[PDB]
Amino acid sequence: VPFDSELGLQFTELGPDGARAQLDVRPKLLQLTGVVHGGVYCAMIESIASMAAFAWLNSEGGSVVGVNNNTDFVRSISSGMVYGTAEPLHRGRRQQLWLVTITDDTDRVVARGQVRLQNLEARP
Amino acid sequence: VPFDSELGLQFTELGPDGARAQLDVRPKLLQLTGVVHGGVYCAMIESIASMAAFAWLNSEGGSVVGVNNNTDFVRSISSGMVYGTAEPLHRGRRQQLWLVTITDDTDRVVARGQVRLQNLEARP
Ligand SMILES: [Cl-]
Ligand SMILES: [Cl-]
Ligand SMILES: [Cl-]
Ligand SMILES: [Cl-]
Repeated sequence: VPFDSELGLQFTELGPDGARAQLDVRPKLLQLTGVVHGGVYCAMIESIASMAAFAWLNSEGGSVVGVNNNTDFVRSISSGMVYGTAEPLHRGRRQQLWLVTITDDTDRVVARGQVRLQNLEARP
Repeated sequence: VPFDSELGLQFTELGPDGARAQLDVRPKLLQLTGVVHGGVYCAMIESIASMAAFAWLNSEGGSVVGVNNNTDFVRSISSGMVYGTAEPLHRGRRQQLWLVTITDDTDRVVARGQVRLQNLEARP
């Protein structure tokens, strides 16, 4: 996934019930006060949820497209690894809703978000 | 802003009533299927809103911290420039709420989001 490469996002788990991925906080990922740019977490949340959603749909099949990403920012950090896990809230014919929670290396939540996706049909 | 440099985000307007910025969609900003990673728009929305919010607060003053970013994805594109504008929804003592709308080079909306920020006090 191109943008994931820029983030340094690396997946550790991926399947129909969820996904997990991680990245190292680096200086290029910060904002002006030297803490993580919120966009990084929004992006992490989007990636992890979308990959889980695709895995589930294809476990008739098809593709997925994001329609809403709603992220709450909890705690400001400046370095170390962050870790996200996606868990399912709704998985149906038309849409899916996934929760992604990002923690730091002290198991404190730094961000948490929900991603709503549309399922798109495949050619039969 | 370090992460804005990674995005290629360049501001054109910044003041108390809003901000505007723009980036070129490049291959590094794409996801699996060759369209813009939703995270990019999330991040754009976060940056433009936060800078508008900081400008308004300092027009006692202080700093700002994001607490929620809620972005709707509207249209998938693969190239060209995108342009965001922040408009104010609420600006008060404790919090701000900003709307950011992202358009492409045909003036179609590609993403739209609202960012909720906390105002943080300064040393008097
Ligand atoms: Cl994996
Ligand atoms: Cl639908
Ligand atoms: Cl400017
Ligand atoms: Cl508050």
